[PDB]
Amino acid sequence: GHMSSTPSNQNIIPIIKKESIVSLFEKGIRQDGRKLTDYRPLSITLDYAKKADGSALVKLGTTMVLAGTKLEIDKPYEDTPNQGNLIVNVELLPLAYETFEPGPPDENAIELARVVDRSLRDSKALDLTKLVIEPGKSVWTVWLDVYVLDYGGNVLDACTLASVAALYNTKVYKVEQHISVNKNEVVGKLPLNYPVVTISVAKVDKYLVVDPDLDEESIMDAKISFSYTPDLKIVGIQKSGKGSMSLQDIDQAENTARSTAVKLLEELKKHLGI
Amino acid sequence: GHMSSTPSNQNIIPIIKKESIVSLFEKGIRQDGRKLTDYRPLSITLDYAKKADGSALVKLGTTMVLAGTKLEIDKPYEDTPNQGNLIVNVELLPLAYETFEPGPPDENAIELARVVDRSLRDSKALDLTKLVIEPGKSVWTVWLDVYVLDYGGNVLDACTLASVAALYNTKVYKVEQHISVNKNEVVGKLPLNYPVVTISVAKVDKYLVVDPDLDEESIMDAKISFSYTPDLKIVGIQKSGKGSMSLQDIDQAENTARSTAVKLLEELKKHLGI
Amino acid sequence: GHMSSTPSNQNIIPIIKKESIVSLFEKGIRQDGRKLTDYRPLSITLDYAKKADGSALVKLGTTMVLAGTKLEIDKPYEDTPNQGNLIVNVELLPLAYETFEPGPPDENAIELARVVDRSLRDSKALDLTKLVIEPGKSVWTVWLDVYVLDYGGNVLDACTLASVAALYNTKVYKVEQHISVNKNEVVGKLPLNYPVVTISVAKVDKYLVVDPDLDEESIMDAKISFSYTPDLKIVGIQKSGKGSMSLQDIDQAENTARSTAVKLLEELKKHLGI
Amino acid sequence: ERPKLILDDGKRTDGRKPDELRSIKIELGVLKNADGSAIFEMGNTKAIAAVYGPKEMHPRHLSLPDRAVLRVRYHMTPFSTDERKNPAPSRREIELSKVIREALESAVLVELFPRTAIDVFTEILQADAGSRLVSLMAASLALADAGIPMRDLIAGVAVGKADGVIILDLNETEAMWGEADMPIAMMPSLNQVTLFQLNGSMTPDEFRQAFDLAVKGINIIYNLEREALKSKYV
Amino acid sequence: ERPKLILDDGKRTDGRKPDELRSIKIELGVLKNADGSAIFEMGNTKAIAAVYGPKEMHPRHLSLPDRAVLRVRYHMTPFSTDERKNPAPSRREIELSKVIREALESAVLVELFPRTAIDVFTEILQADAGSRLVSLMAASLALADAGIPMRDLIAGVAVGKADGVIILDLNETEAMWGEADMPIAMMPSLNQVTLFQLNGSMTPDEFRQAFDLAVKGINIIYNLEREALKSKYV
Amino acid sequence: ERPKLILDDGKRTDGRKPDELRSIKIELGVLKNADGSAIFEMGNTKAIAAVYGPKEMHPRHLSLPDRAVLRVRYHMTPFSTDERKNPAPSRREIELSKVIREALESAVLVELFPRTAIDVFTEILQADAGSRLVSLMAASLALADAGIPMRDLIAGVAVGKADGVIILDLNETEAMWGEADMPIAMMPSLNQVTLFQLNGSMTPDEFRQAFDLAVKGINIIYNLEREALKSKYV
Amino acid sequence: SQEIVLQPRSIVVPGELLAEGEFQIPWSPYILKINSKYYSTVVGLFDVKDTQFEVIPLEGSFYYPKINDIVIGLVEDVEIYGWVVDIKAPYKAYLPASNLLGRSINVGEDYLDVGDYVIARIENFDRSIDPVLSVKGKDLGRVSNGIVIDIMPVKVPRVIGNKSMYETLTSCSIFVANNGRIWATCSRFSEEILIEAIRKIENELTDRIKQFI
Amino acid sequence: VEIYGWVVDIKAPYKAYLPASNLLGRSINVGEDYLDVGDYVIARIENFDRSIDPVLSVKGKDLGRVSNGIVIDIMPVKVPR
RNA sequence: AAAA
RNA sequence: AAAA
RNA sequence: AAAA
Ligand code: NA
Ligand code: NA
Ligand code: NA
Repeated sequence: GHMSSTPSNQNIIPIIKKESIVSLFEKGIRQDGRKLTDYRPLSITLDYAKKADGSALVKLGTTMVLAGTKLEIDKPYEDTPNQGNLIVNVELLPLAYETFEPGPPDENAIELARVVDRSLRDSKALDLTKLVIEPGKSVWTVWLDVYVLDYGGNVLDACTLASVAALYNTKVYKVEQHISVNKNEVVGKLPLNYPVVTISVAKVDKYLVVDPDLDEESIMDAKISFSYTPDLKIVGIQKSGKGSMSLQDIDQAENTARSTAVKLLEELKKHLGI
Repeated sequence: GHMSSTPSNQNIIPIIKKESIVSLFEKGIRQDGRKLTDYRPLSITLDYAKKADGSALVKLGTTMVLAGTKLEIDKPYEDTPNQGNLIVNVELLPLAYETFEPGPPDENAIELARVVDRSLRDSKALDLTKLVIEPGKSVWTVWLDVYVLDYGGNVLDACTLASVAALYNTKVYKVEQHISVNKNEVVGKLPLNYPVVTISVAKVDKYLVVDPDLDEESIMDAKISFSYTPDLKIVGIQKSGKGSMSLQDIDQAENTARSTAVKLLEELKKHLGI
Repeated sequence: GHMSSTPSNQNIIPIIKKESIVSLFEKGIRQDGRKLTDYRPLSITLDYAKKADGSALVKLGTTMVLAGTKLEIDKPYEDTPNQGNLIVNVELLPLAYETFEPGPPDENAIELARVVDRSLRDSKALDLTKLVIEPGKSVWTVWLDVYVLDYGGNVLDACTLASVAALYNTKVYKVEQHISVNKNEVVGKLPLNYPVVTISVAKVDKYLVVDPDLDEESIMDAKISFSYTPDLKIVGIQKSGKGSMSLQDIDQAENTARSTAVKLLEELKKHLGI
Repeated sequence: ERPKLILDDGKRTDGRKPDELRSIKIELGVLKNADGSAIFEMGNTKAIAAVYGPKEMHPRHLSLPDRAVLRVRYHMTPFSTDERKNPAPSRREIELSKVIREALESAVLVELFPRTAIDVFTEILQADAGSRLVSLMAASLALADAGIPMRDLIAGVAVGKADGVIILDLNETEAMWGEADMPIAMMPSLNQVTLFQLNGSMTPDEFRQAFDLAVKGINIIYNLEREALKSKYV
Repeated sequence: ERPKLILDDGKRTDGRKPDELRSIKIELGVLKNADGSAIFEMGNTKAIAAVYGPKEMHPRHLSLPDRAVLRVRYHMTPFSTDERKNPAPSRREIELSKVIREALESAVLVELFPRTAIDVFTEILQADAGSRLVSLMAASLALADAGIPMRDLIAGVAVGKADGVIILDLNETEAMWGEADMPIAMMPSLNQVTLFQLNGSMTPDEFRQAFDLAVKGINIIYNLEREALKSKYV
Repeated sequence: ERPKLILDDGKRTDGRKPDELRSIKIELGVLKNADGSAIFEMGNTKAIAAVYGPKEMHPRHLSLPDRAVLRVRYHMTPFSTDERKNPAPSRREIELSKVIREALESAVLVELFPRTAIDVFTEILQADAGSRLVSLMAASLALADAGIPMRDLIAGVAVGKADGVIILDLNETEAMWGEADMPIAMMPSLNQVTLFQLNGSMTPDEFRQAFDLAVKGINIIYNLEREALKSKYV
Repeated sequence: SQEIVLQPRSIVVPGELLAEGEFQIPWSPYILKINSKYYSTVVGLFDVKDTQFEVIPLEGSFYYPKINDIVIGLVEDVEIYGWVVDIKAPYKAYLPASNLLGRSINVGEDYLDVGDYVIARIENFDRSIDPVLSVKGKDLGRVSNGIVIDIMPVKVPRVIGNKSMYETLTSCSIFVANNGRIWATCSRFSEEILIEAIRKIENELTDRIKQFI
Repeated sequence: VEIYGWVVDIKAPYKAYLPASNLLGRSINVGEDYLDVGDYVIARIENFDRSIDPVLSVKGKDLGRVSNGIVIDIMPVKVPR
């Protein structure tokens, strides 16, 4: 049992503060001096968690996310006997924000894990049929755990970047028949078709904003996230937040999102080596 | 960990209201104009939940209960290698009454599931040895889920009626060896020996009342439920509520319960086709 | 999710009461008239729980603990294919103290179970490789459940005494191949190398005290527990409580603990028959 | 991906044209004890909702000083599906409870009742695709039936692509085996989207065609919600 | 259903006549820290209970304005049974916590202490049938020992049918393999039943014989509870 | 017990002498949103901590009238270890949350802020032995970085015996296969021990040698914590 | 024997010995006196006013309520007879409606609400109560115009000086609450003084910095 | 310790209250902070009934804080014996 | 379960 | 885990 | 799941 409730004690942001953040909106710039369509400074650090099979630490403005993978050997699901498994988790650590207490993932962490999961799974970036070992009897389970360490706005996009990066960074080990795993011997990297990005666009007033910071997220009517592969197919969409959005709003947001993705994808590819 | 506590914020029913409900008791009638020994209008709707293997929607006065079954294939319990399984659950949905919040079954839902379970199991209405497929290695598990949608008094009896009806309504599918289930091919109905009824008798003051409504349940000293098979063996008894009952009280209640069951059983048989 | 917090509504013990308990400290005696280095009256009752495979009821002053074992047959852990299993649980029943409400073990019960577990496991008193049946495929799992019934100070030591006693008291049954357990036929006792004791030493002011009662535990700066085998090897140490301890404090405590253990071990051996 | 979803006659597995809805059935005031109730059926997808009218939220530090708090539950019964679903809330059910709640948040004039809670409980009795939307619409109607003021009703429908054809109001087969599946909900009179998700994949152009087809389907559904509500009085 | 429960000598598997009780042993004030304590043994069935005297219930919205709230826990230790029981509360244990609580609710003069809670914790240390009743009686005695006023003590015993014979105070074998098993508890001086359940099956006549045998057994137990309590003072 | 932990050259599996530490690296103010933050690395053991400064604790019956309440979480990420750890708190993690909390309780001048809570969240990102201590030290530094007054910093190191040799700051291999493993933490300037445990076994003499080696290692670590903190200002 | 151990102006740290012996120092949360030793409790800066010493904290997001301090608060709630106010401390502050109204609350009455800033003074506070605020002062009460910058409360005296730092800045019309918050009204480009505050928390001079920017 | 008084354990089902105004014989002054946790206080019950918790009063001779001596606890039911 |  |  |  459990239900979703309207969040109560949130980041109450003063009236004057709102009025100011718009102000610069008229002129196409934000508090930090960026254009309504820019992402913040991006930083990616691979193999950051040394005992992960693959990891990436992602700094996006003040938002900070650490994605790590562990590969295990398993029986496959009966509904998918010719495919490895992908399991995505996101923890919003009480370390990220003053109001995140500890415990099992709230609807927020779960929604995050599921949106990333879908973007990954529905893009076919990770071909699960490639993770089979002896079909029907044993496959690889890719565990992707995503840890938000600093909550500074646009957590979803950063989780996606971190996830993709950790996957590309994943070392795979030789399997031995007798079926064990020799972790002394790396025999490759997880096979990915391509990267994927999620691009979140907040609606703040009459304005659409890419990659909202914390202050902006706390005054936004709603936001909408679009996931893209390099050929710029749409591979996931998710509206969130309490406000609604007009039809034209969503149309303009995807157009803007997609345009932003082109750049974000090049940037991500640079960081990943690909 | 967990403990049972005396319920706090309950349906506080005004003094004047109590005094009125008795009033008509002296003359052998209740608020709704029925005799101390009548059941309310009964309605049963089979195959109501289309994706259930068997279902029945039960309207008893304003109380509304939906029972559904799903059959699965399983290994048998080691303590019962020559028998299928029966698993009964009851949810008291927050939809039934203003004071039922969501979550895992409280003592009430659990007590309900267990009383129905016993009545079913101890009556031998469902012969579990009939649900075997290859003895010791595979049997049918009958999942009976019971959902109270409208809480209007005498929930237990209605759950029992719904349960029996859903069981009689259960479609069974052809099993294929290779051992799968072909759900394209119904090959029969769950085999039942007979129906069963539970008859709840509330003690309200100097009075015994069959099939209490909501108002009556909220002023009753206690209640006592007796389960019967068609030969009118007693196959389950459960006293509940905070009040006690004299020895003669219980004696007169079973006599009254049993008398009521005769009619209820005929009625149920009419609805079930049998 | 979950975190450790400083306990709030505890046994608030009046100022005057503290001042008194020290008083007699200057002269080497306590409230109950014992010397800073004495244990309270000890009582052990074996086979106390008749349906346990082995049990011991332990009365230490007013503190009361009941340890019981059940043996089962299992597959071994993969990290230990040539060894039986030991699983230790401690419940601090709401029956022990007014402020212990029911539920899953709090950090206290868990910490207790783990300290006993370690003392048992790290002493090698119970050789787990002796509990194998057919190596790699089936071993004995020793379930040790420890129930604190009366919380009167120094619960840890009493849990250890009870645990050891219950183990020594454990009956083992004949196994039958076909692999069943014939509980009609006891074929021996769990094989133990030797007993083990834990000796808790509280720091109260300038004073070190063996086997603190309830009042003393509620004014102690911290405590430190040392586990010994008969050869007086140290096989477990645990500091607990909010206060710190000087290096000399800990040095003197082990010296005192070890000295006490000699006596406690003889006493325990007397009770166990060994 | 395996079954043929569009047949040589150019129709769907249930005989529908790509621009055709499943039949709809609505019932109001079904639960005597709830302040508001509704059953919404869309083909084989069945949902019921109960609303428990604005009431002071006890905590009360969970309450809001300026508005009411919506509490919403999306849940599927164990027998609502082909194989029995465990009754414990899945990750999916948790997500959808939030998505549905957030949809309602744009509709329900919550500031009328500060410091209160309004409880919305929806159960999926039959799940043949689109249940989050059917659950949403039931909830919307139950609120209407409970007399809780709102900006508008919420209408919703899932669009998708199957075998390269953009299609309206997917049945379960189309959801499982199709290329994309995109539930959309609006307050149609205000032109406002309240629920928007896509799983699967589409070109940006497919997305725009699919979205335009969704609106047309939503207007038909909306008219129905409106009549349903007016029915007993007319 | 398999073992012979009544032997050719007409006695039971433990040698008892059908109208004979298992031996009883009671102990009071066993726990120094509890406001009230008791151990009740009935043959091989052993239970201990602790009571924590009326105390203001913190919540406090869980409290009652007119009376005290009873909080009760029935729980079996892992080693109380033949095979180790998991310590997590079973459905059965939850049911029995409620049934036992409701039994006590008719005994304990709760209106003396409004806005309070009285905690009753009972543990089953040895389970050879009838433990809910042994747990109940322990609880009753622990309340008495704690000086919490009551209408009466509660005495209880299970009756059943085995191989067609109505029998008194079933051992575990009779419960598992017998035809019916019917625990009954009363406040005997007031002629009031507090706990009543049947599992298995009986004709209405068997039910009446069984019930009459239960009362006679309960009177013997009641006398014992009464002496037990009076013992230390006499 | 199987691998050789001390080689014929008398050194350890990582080449260290028995009295040598793993390399240490500290970082402060890493999390913008926390009142205090730190990363502590000790060889391959990595931890991060965030502190959320004294704030009125809501309950408030959990608060203390005279002092602040410390709330502390020790937790290991699933990928912090060789095989994936389930993220649900283990018994071990629960114990260590308490042991670490109690260590801090002797350091943090809590009576300055009665009725408040101070939250300390530490995550293990890489676990190669000694993480409870690395977690502790991170926490200590995060408190320092947050300006929460303290008596002293906390320094800690595990000592052990491997193949009969007393050794300083064990790597994971030494912990798994060694004879004893004894984490110790102090407020070194005050000569006070805050965390003390031993698992494995030692003679009383070994215990005293091991303990003396631990202090010497702790003084080196302490100096580092002190410089780390002073670094940005100098 | 009486002696100070550290060179003044030193970088001090929790656990660090400052001086030995018997001094007569006003109790302070940043210094701990253990018998005849005195240690720092925080990352801070050692200092010696005349013959007394003190540790100046370099860290801390929190303000500590002092009776009669002037602070700028953020209304976070509305109670039946008053407002709950966030003055950036461990404890929340209260504002009695009677204080703001100078009279009792009238039947059916409903000045300040959530998201409002309020310059106020602390009329009441001690170890045993939450801070009560008062707006019955000149220039106190609701904040209409201007902006508000947040900074570490421990940094307020560094933005002040011998009133020095303040003068520099307004060359812009600012007000610096003890709260660790600063009211300002400048136009929007001039406002970018904000960047110069950030650099002060970044270096506990800037004159040059603002002439060129 | 509450804002205008003390919470007191008089060994009953209900906790007792002690108004600061009663102990002080006047209102509480601005910034003021006599009795604290662990203190014993001999007092009389100025108010109590089925519907309220006991309020204590120290405005009596020999009432108030307990400085010297000891305190023994016993069963209230044993006092007349 | 224990070990990290 | 994902899908309903 | 049921039985203790
Ligand atoms: Na949710
Ligand atoms: Na219960
Ligand atoms: Na813990």
